[PDB]
Amino acid sequence: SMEQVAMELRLTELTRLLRSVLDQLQDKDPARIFAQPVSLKEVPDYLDHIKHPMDFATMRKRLEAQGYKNLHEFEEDFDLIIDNCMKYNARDTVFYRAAVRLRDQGGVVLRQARREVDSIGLE
Repeated sequence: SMEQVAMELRLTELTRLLRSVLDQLQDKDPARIFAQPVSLKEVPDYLDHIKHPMDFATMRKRLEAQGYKNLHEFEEDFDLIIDNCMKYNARDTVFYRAAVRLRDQGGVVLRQARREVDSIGLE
């Protein structure tokens, strides 16, 4: 149907905007601490601690499959990256501090992304 196609175009448009958002957020992680999933070979007990691991590579895979239906779903995954890290790692670590800086700088980006999604009507 034509309606289905129009909905699919909206999803494609949203995916384009979220790809831009994801690139901007990942730029705020210059150490690439959050670039890849935590390795279960190197941290064998990780899943005992963290029930829903997340990272930028995994978000990017879901994004390119157009798997984010709205900005909220995207933000949920981004918050997992930060929140998982701030639980597993202590305050005095380079990991925790990187997450704090990513959250603070990323908030700025996500603030304007929400305006753009609402404004252009992408969800």
